[PDB]
Amino acid sequence: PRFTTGLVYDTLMLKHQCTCGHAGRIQSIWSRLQETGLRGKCECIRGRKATLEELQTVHSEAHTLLYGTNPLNRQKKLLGSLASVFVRLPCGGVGVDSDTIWNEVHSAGAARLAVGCVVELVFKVATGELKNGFAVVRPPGHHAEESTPMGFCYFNSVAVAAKLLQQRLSVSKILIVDWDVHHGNGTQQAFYSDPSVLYMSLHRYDDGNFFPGSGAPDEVGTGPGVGFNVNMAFTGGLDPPMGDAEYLAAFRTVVMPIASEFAPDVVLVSSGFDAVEGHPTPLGGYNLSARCFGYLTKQLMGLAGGRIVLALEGGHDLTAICDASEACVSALLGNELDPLPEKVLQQRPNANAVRSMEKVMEIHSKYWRCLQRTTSTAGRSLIEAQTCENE
Ligand SMILES: O=C(NO)c1ccc(C(=O)N2CCn3c(-c4ccccc4)cnc3C2)s1
Ligand SMILES: [K+]
Ligand SMILES: [K+]
Ligand SMILES: [Zn+2]
Ligand SMILES: [Zn+2]
Repeated sequence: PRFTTGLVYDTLMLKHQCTCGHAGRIQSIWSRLQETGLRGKCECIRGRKATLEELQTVHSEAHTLLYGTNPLNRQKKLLGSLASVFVRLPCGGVGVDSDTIWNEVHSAGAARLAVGCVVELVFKVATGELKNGFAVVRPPGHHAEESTPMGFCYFNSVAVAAKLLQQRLSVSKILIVDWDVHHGNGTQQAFYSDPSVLYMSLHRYDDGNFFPGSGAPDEVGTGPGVGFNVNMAFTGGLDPPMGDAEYLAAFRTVVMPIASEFAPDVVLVSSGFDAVEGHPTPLGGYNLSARCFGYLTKQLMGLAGGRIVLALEGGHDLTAICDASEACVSALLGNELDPLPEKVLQQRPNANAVRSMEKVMEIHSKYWRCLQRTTSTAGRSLIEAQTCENE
């Protein structure tokens, strides 16, 4: 059926395409979606390069021309330049040579394609051509600032897509949720003074001591945007690590009450999976299950009438990102999800997480009615919170 979940992917984002895939992140996720038959139930959407004008909704002209255009256009030596871009591999295939100067050039070109791929999917959902969508896209975008690439990001795909929704379709309210384990500093910057888009980040913060070092609970916006930047910053380190119970409690007490009050017209998700188990201690440190992300997706699908697009950001462990991508797409298709273990449903969130949640709720009680009514119940398990709503 055509009114269903869309997927966007493009082999031109790959360093090396290879049958029987070795094989990087997005090629592996695409295979898992193909192999499980989820792609078959989905509408596959054709991507394209973002235009230079589209990238300039977020980034400076200078940034866009430097990283967004083929350097050879400014310049026997052509045949020699083309030759060393490529290398023949032990599978008998060819790829972009990762040991050369073309590694970062190609990644920036991949980034330009990633933005257009996301824009295409977002517009089909926002317009009702599609219901839902997931963008299988690389590199990530959420750390790229107006004039600064960083943390493997060149262009902020999700922020560009939001700017174009506002400028082309006049979308009144957009919610961006960012659940990559790292703060989306780029996205925060792009909308910091704008009350028409609510940015909500869940991230490891530990009082400024985790990459990229931004995203304090204090940072609530500037000007008329005051109140519309929510940093659900976890602090306390890994004593113990954050897991399913902690993120589920954060959705119950902070994310869903604020997002529900805001009442967005479209939801965009910066969907990194580096919080799932399999991402050791400097990269991630947390141990969410892949299946928890299927549940978080289903929660957000209750907003904006279900007009939601998830865009892959970080995540490295192949099993983890494939398990998680599978759970999110399955949720978007409306399939029944694997139930969360009794263990997770019974578990009270750890003390560091409760403290973190209460700090944010305190700061944002000033700006949201849903946090003015009551006392905190952040320390309850899901079963307990369920039990103690009734009577
Ligand atoms: O998830 C991501 N992008 O999607 C990340 C971007 C940047 C990340 C990050 O934490 N970095 C800090 C660690 N690091 C390193 C390290 C270099 C030596 C030892 C440990 C880490 C190189 N580059 C980085 C970027 S994760
Ligand atoms: K985040
Ligand atoms: K904002
Ligand atoms: Zn190969
Ligand atoms: Zn990340």
